[PDB]
Amino acid sequence: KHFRETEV
Amino acid sequence: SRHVACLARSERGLGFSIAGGKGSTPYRAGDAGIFVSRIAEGGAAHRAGTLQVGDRVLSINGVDVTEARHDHAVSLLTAASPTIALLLERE
Amino acid sequence: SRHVACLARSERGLGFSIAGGKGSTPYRAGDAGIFVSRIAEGGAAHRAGTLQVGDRVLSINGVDVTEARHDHAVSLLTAASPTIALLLEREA
Ligand SMILES: [Cl-]
Repeated sequence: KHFRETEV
Repeated sequence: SRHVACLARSERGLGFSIAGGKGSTPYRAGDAGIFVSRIAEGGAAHRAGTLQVGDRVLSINGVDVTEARHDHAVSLLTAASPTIALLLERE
Repeated sequence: SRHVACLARSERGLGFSIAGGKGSTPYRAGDAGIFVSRIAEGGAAHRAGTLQVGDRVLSINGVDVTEARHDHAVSLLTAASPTIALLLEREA
């Protein structure tokens, strides 16, 4: 599993 | 507490970041939900003041994301209407 | 107010998308341009530090897209390989 963070 | 926040995409987009999602390393222990992880110092979210880092995102434009994958929430936020209605939950 | 971003296609996802365009759902009200719409924090775009969400895409590998339709610009971007060169316009 991976940490997911996204700028929107 | 639950709060609705409304944002129009502008020069910085919505101007915040989300973290988490089903199947991803959780943002909080044992809780794979979608959370507001950062707010840009410029941009719509910053001018509105209605979002707080750590807010749980319950729904995006009426679509429940309490169990959503990250990319689904990202699509709801960036691939639909420029105006975004958020249901947010705070502890 | 204008910036170039250079991205090399690799094992790592580019970690960004574009939205908008002529004939498409506007990415922002009253503006049919092409804009960077998302940036994933573990992708090439974020690692480069040269792209910001909301940046207007002016050209892709030298090809003007200031009046492109969305699918045309997406087609241009996927044919920009192995290297993607973007001319970006950013507001204050
Ligand atoms: Cl819950």
